[PDB]
Amino acid sequence: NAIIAGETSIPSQGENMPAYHARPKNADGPLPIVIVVQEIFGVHEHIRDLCRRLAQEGYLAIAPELYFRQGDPNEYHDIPTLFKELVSKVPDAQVLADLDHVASWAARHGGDAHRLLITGFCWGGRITWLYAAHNPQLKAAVAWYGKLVGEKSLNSPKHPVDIAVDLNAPVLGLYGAKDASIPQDTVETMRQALRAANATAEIVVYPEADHAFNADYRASYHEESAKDGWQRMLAWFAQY
Repeated sequence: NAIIAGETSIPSQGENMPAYHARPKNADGPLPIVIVVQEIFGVHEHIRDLCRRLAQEGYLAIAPELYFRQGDPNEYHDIPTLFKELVSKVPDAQVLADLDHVASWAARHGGDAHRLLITGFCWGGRITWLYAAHNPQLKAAVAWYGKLVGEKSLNSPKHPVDIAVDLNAPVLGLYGAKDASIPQDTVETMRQALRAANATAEIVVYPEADHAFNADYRASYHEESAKDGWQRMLAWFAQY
Protein backbone atom coordinates (compact mmCIF):
# COMPACT_ATOMS: atom_id res chain seq x y z
CA ASN A 1 0.00 0.00 0.00
CA ALA A 2 1.72 3.19 -1.21
CA ILE A 3 2.40 5.89 1.39
CA ILE A 4 3.60 9.49 1.50
CA ALA A 5 5.59 11.00 4.31
CA GLY A 6 6.90 14.39 5.36
CA GLU A 7 8.16 16.72 8.06
CA THR A 8 6.03 19.65 9.10
CA SER A 9 5.68 22.14 11.92
CA ILE A 10 2.64 21.95 14.11
CA PRO A 11 1.53 25.31 15.50
CA SER A 12 1.43 24.77 19.26
CA GLN A 13 0.85 27.08 22.23
CA GLY A 14 2.48 29.87 20.11
CA GLU A 15 5.53 27.91 18.87
CA ASN A 16 6.28 25.62 15.94
CA MET A 17 6.72 22.01 16.99
CA PRO A 18 8.49 19.72 14.50
CA ALA A 19 6.63 16.55 13.58
CA TYR A 20 6.91 13.66 11.18
CA HIS A 21 3.79 12.40 9.38
CA ALA A 22 2.92 9.51 7.08
CA ARG A 23 -0.32 8.55 5.35
CA PRO A 24 -1.71 6.41 2.52
CA LYS A 25 -1.18 7.85 -0.97
CA ASN A 26 -4.53 8.19 -2.74
CA ALA A 27 -6.83 8.74 0.21
CA ASP A 28 -10.61 8.86 -0.44
CA GLY A 29 -11.44 11.46 2.19
CA PRO A 30 -10.52 12.33 5.80
CA LEU A 31 -8.35 9.65 7.45
CA PRO A 32 -8.40 8.10 10.91
CA ILE A 33 -5.52 9.73 12.85
CA VAL A 34 -2.97 7.95 15.02
CA ILE A 35 -0.84 10.30 17.14
CA VAL A 36 2.39 8.36 17.84
CA VAL A 37 4.14 9.25 21.12
CA GLN A 38 7.95 8.86 21.27
CA GLU A 39 10.15 7.14 23.86
CA ILE A 40 12.72 9.38 25.64
CA PHE A 41 14.81 9.34 22.44
CA GLY A 42 12.55 11.73 20.56
CA VAL A 43 11.30 11.23 16.99
CA HIS A 44 14.08 8.67 16.28
CA GLU A 45 14.30 6.80 12.94
CA HIS A 46 12.47 3.91 14.68
CA ILE A 47 9.48 6.20 15.50
CA ARG A 48 9.43 7.42 11.86
CA ASP A 49 9.40 3.73 10.74
CA LEU A 50 6.40 3.10 13.03
CA CYS A 51 4.49 6.08 11.50
CA ARG A 52 5.16 4.63 8.04
CA ARG A 53 3.97 1.14 9.19
CA LEU A 54 0.73 2.71 10.49
CA ALA A 55 0.25 4.60 7.21
CA GLN A 56 0.50 1.25 5.34
CA GLU A 57 -2.57 0.21 7.39
CA GLY A 58 -4.56 3.28 6.32
CA TYR A 59 -3.84 5.79 9.11
CA LEU A 60 -2.57 9.40 9.10
CA ALA A 61 0.16 8.79 11.67
CA ILE A 62 1.84 11.82 13.26
CA ALA A 63 4.82 11.82 15.66
CA PRO A 64 5.51 15.23 17.33
CA GLU A 65 8.91 16.27 18.67
CA LEU A 66 7.48 16.80 22.19
CA TYR A 67 10.77 17.82 23.87
CA PHE A 68 11.57 20.67 21.38
CA ARG A 69 11.30 23.58 23.85
CA GLN A 70 13.43 21.91 26.54
CA GLY A 71 16.19 20.30 24.43
CA ASP A 72 17.40 17.70 21.98
CA PRO A 73 17.66 14.05 23.14
CA ASN A 74 20.49 13.59 20.62
CA GLU A 75 22.67 15.82 22.83
CA TYR A 76 22.78 13.09 25.51
CA HIS A 77 24.72 9.85 25.40
CA ASP A 78 23.63 8.19 28.62
CA ILE A 79 20.10 7.46 29.76
CA PRO A 80 20.47 8.82 33.30
CA THR A 81 21.67 12.26 32.13
CA LEU A 82 18.98 12.37 29.44
CA PHE A 83 16.36 11.63 32.11
CA LYS A 84 17.72 14.13 34.65
CA GLU A 85 18.56 17.07 32.38
CA LEU A 86 15.81 16.80 29.76
CA VAL A 87 12.96 14.30 30.27
CA SER A 88 12.33 15.37 33.88
CA LYS A 89 12.01 18.97 32.74
CA VAL A 90 9.18 18.38 30.23
CA PRO A 91 5.89 19.00 32.12
CA ASP A 92 3.02 16.54 31.56
CA ALA A 93 0.54 19.48 31.19
CA GLN A 94 2.62 20.85 28.31
CA VAL A 95 2.75 17.44 26.62
CA LEU A 96 -1.03 16.91 26.78
CA ALA A 97 -1.67 20.42 25.39
CA ASP A 98 0.82 19.77 22.56
CA LEU A 99 -0.99 16.52 21.70
CA ASP A 100 -4.25 18.54 21.50
CA HIS A 101 -2.49 20.83 18.99
CA VAL A 102 -1.41 17.85 16.91
CA ALA A 103 -5.09 16.67 16.82
CA SER A 104 -6.16 20.21 15.80
CA TRP A 105 -3.59 20.38 12.99
CA ALA A 106 -4.50 16.86 11.83
CA ALA A 107 -8.17 17.75 11.26
CA ARG A 108 -7.12 20.51 8.77
CA HIS A 109 -4.40 18.37 7.08
CA GLY A 110 -6.12 15.20 6.00
CA GLY A 111 -7.42 13.67 9.20
CA ASP A 112 -10.94 13.18 10.50
CA ALA A 113 -11.56 14.97 13.84
CA HIS A 114 -14.05 12.24 14.72
CA ARG A 115 -11.49 9.41 14.35
CA LEU A 116 -8.70 10.34 16.74
CA LEU A 117 -6.49 7.53 18.08
CA ILE A 118 -3.17 7.45 19.94
CA THR A 119 -0.38 4.97 20.62
CA GLY A 120 2.86 5.50 22.51
CA PHE A 121 5.92 3.62 23.74
CA CYS A 122 7.80 3.61 27.00
CA TRP A 123 7.77 7.29 28.23
CA GLY A 124 5.12 7.70 25.50
CA GLY A 125 3.05 4.78 26.83
CA ARG A 126 2.61 6.59 30.14
CA ILE A 127 1.63 9.76 28.25
CA THR A 128 -0.83 7.63 26.28
CA TRP A 129 -2.75 6.73 29.47
CA LEU A 130 -2.74 10.34 30.61
CA TYR A 131 -4.02 11.61 27.24
CA ALA A 132 -6.89 9.11 27.34
CA ALA A 133 -8.07 10.87 30.56
CA HIS A 134 -7.46 14.32 29.04
CA ASN A 135 -9.14 14.54 25.60
CA PRO A 136 -12.82 13.56 25.65
CA GLN A 137 -12.80 13.40 21.79
CA LEU A 138 -10.19 10.58 21.78
CA LYS A 139 -11.70 7.32 20.42
CA ALA A 140 -9.12 4.78 21.60
CA ALA A 141 -5.57 4.38 22.90
CA VAL A 142 -2.83 1.72 22.94
CA ALA A 143 -0.08 2.19 25.57
CA TRP A 144 3.08 0.11 25.25
CA TYR A 145 4.98 -0.51 28.53
CA GLY A 146 4.26 2.91 30.09
CA LYS A 147 5.04 3.41 33.80
CA LEU A 148 1.83 3.04 35.86
CA VAL A 149 2.77 4.06 39.41
CA GLY A 150 5.47 6.36 40.57
CA GLU A 151 6.50 9.03 42.99
CA LYS A 152 5.11 12.40 41.98
CA SER A 153 6.80 15.61 41.01
CA LEU A 154 5.61 19.07 39.95
CA ASN A 155 6.41 18.25 36.34
CA SER A 156 4.64 14.89 36.57
CA PRO A 157 2.02 15.14 39.34
CA LYS A 158 -0.31 12.23 38.28
CA HIS A 159 0.37 8.71 37.07
CA PRO A 160 -1.92 6.33 35.20
CA VAL A 161 -3.16 4.79 38.48
CA ASP A 162 -4.44 8.28 39.51
CA ILE A 163 -6.38 9.01 36.31
CA ALA A 164 -8.00 5.65 35.67
CA VAL A 165 -11.03 7.32 37.14
CA ASP A 166 -11.11 10.03 34.35
CA LEU A 167 -10.46 7.74 31.32
CA ASN A 168 -12.55 8.83 28.28
CA ALA A 169 -11.58 6.14 25.73
CA PRO A 170 -10.85 2.37 25.70
CA VAL A 171 -7.15 1.78 26.46
CA LEU A 172 -5.23 -1.39 25.62
CA GLY A 173 -1.89 -1.78 27.44
CA LEU A 174 0.86 -4.03 26.02
CA TYR A 175 3.32 -4.93 28.82
CA GLY A 176 6.31 -7.27 29.27
CA ALA A 177 6.48 -9.75 32.19
CA LYS A 178 10.30 -9.50 32.26
CA ASP A 179 10.23 -5.68 32.49
CA ALA A 180 12.02 -4.89 35.79
CA SER A 181 11.14 -1.19 35.36
CA ILE A 182 7.37 -2.05 35.46
CA PRO A 183 6.90 -4.85 37.98
CA GLN A 184 3.83 -6.99 37.88
CA ASP A 185 2.65 -5.74 41.28
CA THR A 186 2.24 -2.29 39.60
CA VAL A 187 0.18 -3.86 36.82
CA GLU A 188 -2.03 -5.26 39.62
CA THR A 189 -2.34 -1.81 41.21
CA MET A 190 -3.40 -0.44 37.84
CA ARG A 191 -5.93 -3.26 37.33
CA GLN A 192 -7.40 -2.41 40.73
CA ALA A 193 -7.65 1.24 39.69
CA LEU A 194 -9.33 0.32 36.35
CA ARG A 195 -11.83 -2.00 38.02
CA ALA A 196 -12.71 0.61 40.69
CA ALA A 197 -13.23 3.10 37.85
CA ASN A 198 -15.21 0.55 35.74
CA ALA A 199 -13.01 1.69 32.85
CA THR A 200 -12.98 -0.05 29.45
CA ALA A 201 -9.37 -1.20 29.42
CA GLU A 202 -7.19 -4.26 29.54
CA ILE A 203 -3.50 -4.91 29.99
CA VAL A 204 -1.94 -7.80 28.08
CA VAL A 205 1.26 -9.11 29.68
CA TYR A 206 3.77 -10.95 27.46
CA PRO A 207 5.57 -13.68 29.47
CA GLU A 208 8.80 -13.59 27.47
CA ALA A 209 9.15 -9.85 26.85
CA ASP A 210 11.21 -7.16 28.55
CA HIS A 211 10.71 -3.39 28.40
CA ALA A 212 10.83 -1.94 24.85
CA PHE A 213 10.05 -5.27 23.23
CA ASN A 214 8.78 -3.60 20.07
CA ALA A 215 12.07 -1.71 19.50
CA ASP A 216 13.26 -3.78 16.56
CA TYR A 217 16.61 -1.96 16.37
CA ARG A 218 17.55 -2.72 20.03
CA ALA A 219 18.52 -5.86 21.93
CA SER A 220 15.27 -5.70 23.97
CA TYR A 221 13.24 -6.61 20.84
CA HIS A 222 11.10 -9.73 21.27
CA GLU A 223 9.79 -10.55 17.80
CA GLU A 224 6.87 -12.85 18.70
CA SER A 225 5.53 -10.40 21.31
CA ALA A 226 6.12 -7.34 19.12
CA LYS A 227 4.21 -8.86 16.21
CA ASP A 228 1.35 -10.05 18.41
CA GLY A 229 1.17 -6.60 20.09
CA TRP A 230 1.12 -4.84 16.74
CA GLN A 231 -1.84 -7.02 15.63
CA ARG A 232 -3.65 -6.39 18.97
CA MET A 233 -3.14 -2.64 18.47
CA LEU A 234 -4.62 -2.74 14.97
CA ALA A 235 -7.54 -4.90 16.25
CA TRP A 236 -8.22 -2.40 19.06
CA PHE A 237 -8.33 0.51 16.58
CA ALA A 238 -10.18 -1.35 13.82
CA GLN A 239 -13.74 -0.04 14.28
CA TYR A 240 -12.82 3.64 14.74
